[PDB]
Amino acid sequence: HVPPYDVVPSMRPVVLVGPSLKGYEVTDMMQKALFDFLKHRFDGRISITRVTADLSLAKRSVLNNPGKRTIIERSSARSSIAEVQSEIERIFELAKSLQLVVLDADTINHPAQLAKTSLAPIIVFVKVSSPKVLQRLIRSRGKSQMKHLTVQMMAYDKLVQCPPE
Amino acid sequence: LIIIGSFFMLNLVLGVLSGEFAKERERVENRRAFLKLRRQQQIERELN
Repeated sequence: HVPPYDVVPSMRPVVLVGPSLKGYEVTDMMQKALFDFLKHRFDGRISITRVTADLSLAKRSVLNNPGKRTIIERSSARSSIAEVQSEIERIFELAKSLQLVVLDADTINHPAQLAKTSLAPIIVFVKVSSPKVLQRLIRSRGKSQMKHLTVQMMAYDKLVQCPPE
Repeated sequence: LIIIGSFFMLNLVLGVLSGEFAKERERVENRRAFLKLRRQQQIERELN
């Protein structure tokens, strides 16, 4: 029984999905340069918020109030769902202030992961044209990324095979 | 003697050789090497 209307922020937050995986050097500078230009060119009208916490557990049809208080000692009361739900409305006040905001979420790396939630944000896709250049792009960082390179390619094509729409 | 013997024969030699080099370029084995060269350059441009 999906409602005809859904509550969304008045102003769309912007989330940038990295080439392979966030939290790693190749993606981090791949995101950092765009973040700087958002700060500089649009200074005085854009506010940037970084959330280290997760955002993929944003559900609205699970229960009336899962873990309403921290003293219940419930499984979800002491879990991480408390702060994730508390950060959901944090975006809303920024949207009502008309000053543009982005989502520096370090956990989301795929568009549908944050598509069923009430955020429904603007997803910006930065991608390398081919996997061949990306592999040697990782090589430029150093031997540290060489330990972690293998899973950094599987995260890329899974995001690539997602339809452009 | 100079015009026919030296300048006219030099014209045919350049003509025949140039035709042969054009045909050699479009050989299957030679085209594949160029296609590898073109792809390798495209990577370098994007990587830069």
